[PDB]
Amino acid sequence: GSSGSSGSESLVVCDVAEDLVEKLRKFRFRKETHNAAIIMKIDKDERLVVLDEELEGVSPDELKDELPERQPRFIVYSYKYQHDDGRVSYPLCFIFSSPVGCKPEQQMMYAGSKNKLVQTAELTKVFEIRNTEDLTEEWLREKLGSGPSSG
Repeated sequence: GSSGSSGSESLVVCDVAEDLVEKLRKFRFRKETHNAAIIMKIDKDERLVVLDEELEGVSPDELKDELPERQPRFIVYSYKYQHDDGRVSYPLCFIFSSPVGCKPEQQMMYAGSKNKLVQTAELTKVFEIRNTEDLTEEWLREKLGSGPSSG
């Protein structure tokens, strides 16, 4: 199909609900050992990012399952990067689950809104997947291994 779409110049940003933020804050300063996953979504009337659900001791391969494969959703997972020496830390990263089968009118909302989130949860690593399926164990260590670069 040879279509030359132009598109509209307008972004839809929102704020993070205190009810959710609180959770994000703890995530980083979590006193647990197992893994975790915090999902977030935006409403049409609430026009504010609220807590969707909280997962515990989950995996990067099973988490994607609890995520939509048609619409973009927010999910904050914390992988476990073990170090040969013996020490192991859980680096908090933001996985922007955006299914290719999603519409642009929505991508703009979650897109502009996402950024803000990365600031609320104080996340340094931010990865995005074109399909919830991609979100897997291997793919996980992949992002932590080779992330963004400056130049």
